[PDB]
Amino acid sequence: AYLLFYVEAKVAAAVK
Amino acid sequence: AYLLFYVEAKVAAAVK
Amino acid sequence: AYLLFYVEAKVAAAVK
Amino acid sequence: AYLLFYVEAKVAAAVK
Amino acid sequence: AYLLFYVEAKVAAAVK
Amino acid sequence: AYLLFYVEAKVAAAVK
Ligand SMILES: [Cl-]
Ligand SMILES: [Cl-]
Ligand SMILES: [Cl-]
Ligand code: NA
Repeated sequence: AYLLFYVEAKVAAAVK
Repeated sequence: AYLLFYVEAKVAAAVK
Repeated sequence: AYLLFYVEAKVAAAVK
Repeated sequence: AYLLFYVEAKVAAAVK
Repeated sequence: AYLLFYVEAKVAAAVK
Repeated sequence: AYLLFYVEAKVAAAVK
Protein backbone atom coordinates (compact mmCIF):
# COMPACT_ATOMS: atom_id res chain seq x y z
CA ALA A 1 0.00 0.00 0.00
CA TYR A 2 0.89 3.75 -0.19
CA LEU A 3 2.57 5.71 2.61
CA LEU A 4 0.99 9.13 3.18
CA PHE A 5 0.93 12.12 5.50
CA TYR A 6 -2.21 14.20 5.76
CA VAL A 7 -3.52 17.01 7.94
CA GLU A 8 -6.03 16.19 10.68
CA ALA A 9 -4.46 20.06 13.91
CA LYS A 10 -1.50 17.76 13.47
CA VAL A 11 0.17 16.05 10.58
CA ALA A 12 -0.89 12.39 10.74
CA ALA A 13 0.53 9.28 8.96
CA ALA A 14 -1.47 6.61 7.21
CA VAL A 15 -0.90 3.58 5.02
CA LYS A 16 -3.79 3.11 2.52
CA ALA B 1 -0.75 30.93 -0.52
CA TYR B 2 2.07 28.45 0.37
CA LEU B 3 1.52 25.04 1.97
CA LEU B 4 4.00 24.30 4.77
CA PHE B 5 4.80 21.90 7.58
CA TYR B 6 6.70 23.15 10.59
CA VAL B 7 7.65 21.84 14.03
CA GLU B 8 5.68 23.04 17.05
CA ALA B 9 6.33 18.58 19.81
CA LYS B 10 4.40 17.65 16.69
CA VAL B 11 4.68 18.43 13.03
CA ALA B 12 1.97 21.00 12.27
CA ALA B 13 0.52 22.20 8.91
CA ALA B 14 -0.09 25.78 7.90
CA VAL B 15 -1.08 27.76 4.84
CA LYS B 16 0.60 31.23 4.82
CA ALA C 1 23.13 16.25 12.58
CA TYR C 2 20.25 14.97 10.34
CA LEU C 3 16.74 16.44 10.31
CA LEU C 4 14.02 13.76 10.28
CA PHE C 5 10.29 13.20 10.61
CA TYR C 6 9.04 9.89 11.92
CA VAL C 7 5.72 8.41 13.02
CA GLU C 8 5.02 8.07 16.74
CA ALA C 9 -0.21 8.67 16.27
CA LYS C 10 1.36 11.89 15.05
CA VAL C 11 4.22 12.79 12.81
CA ALA C 12 7.08 13.89 15.09
CA ALA C 13 10.34 15.77 14.30
CA ALA C 14 13.79 14.86 15.52
CA VAL C 15 17.39 15.88 14.97
CA LYS C 16 19.76 12.88 15.35
CA ALA D 1 -25.08 18.84 26.86
CA TYR D 2 -22.39 17.07 29.00
CA LEU D 3 -18.73 18.09 29.10
CA LEU D 4 -16.36 15.10 28.96
CA PHE D 5 -12.73 14.09 28.58
CA TYR D 6 -11.90 10.74 27.08
CA VAL D 7 -8.78 8.92 25.87
CA GLU D 8 -8.12 8.73 22.13
CA ALA D 9 -2.86 8.64 22.62
CA LYS D 10 -4.02 11.95 24.04
CA VAL D 11 -6.76 13.07 26.34
CA ALA D 12 -9.44 14.64 24.15
CA ALA D 13 -12.45 16.87 25.06
CA ALA D 14 -15.98 16.47 23.80
CA VAL D 15 -19.42 17.90 24.42
CA LYS D 16 -22.15 15.25 23.87
CA ALA E 1 0.39 29.59 40.74
CA TYR E 2 -2.72 27.54 39.71
CA LEU E 3 -2.59 24.20 37.90
CA LEU E 4 -5.13 23.95 35.06
CA PHE E 5 -6.21 21.84 32.11
CA TYR E 6 -7.93 23.50 29.20
CA VAL E 7 -9.02 22.53 25.69
CA GLU E 8 -6.91 23.66 22.74
CA ALA E 9 -8.09 19.49 19.72
CA LYS E 10 -6.31 18.14 22.76
CA VAL E 11 -6.50 18.72 26.46
CA ALA E 12 -3.49 20.88 27.37
CA ALA E 13 -1.92 21.68 30.80
CA ALA E 14 -0.88 25.09 32.02
CA VAL E 15 0.35 26.74 35.19
CA LYS E 16 -0.89 30.38 35.43
CA ALA F 1 -4.21 -0.91 38.33
CA TYR F 2 -4.63 2.91 38.75
CA LEU F 3 -6.04 5.22 36.08
CA LEU F 4 -4.04 8.45 35.72
CA PHE F 5 -3.60 11.55 33.58
CA TYR F 6 -0.22 13.22 33.44
CA VAL F 7 1.44 15.98 31.43
CA GLU F 8 3.83 15.02 28.64
CA ALA F 9 2.77 19.25 25.65
CA LYS F 10 -0.46 17.31 25.96
CA VAL F 11 -2.33 15.65 28.75
CA ALA F 12 -1.74 11.90 28.36
CA ALA F 13 -3.55 8.90 29.96
CA ALA F 14 -1.90 5.89 31.53
CA VAL F 15 -2.85 2.83 33.53
CA LYS F 16 -0.05 1.85 35.99
CL1 LIG G 1 -8.32 21.34 15.69
CL1 LIG H 1 6.77 20.15 23.94
CL1 LIG I 1 -1.71 5.86 19.36
NA1 NA J 1 -1.13 15.76 19.64
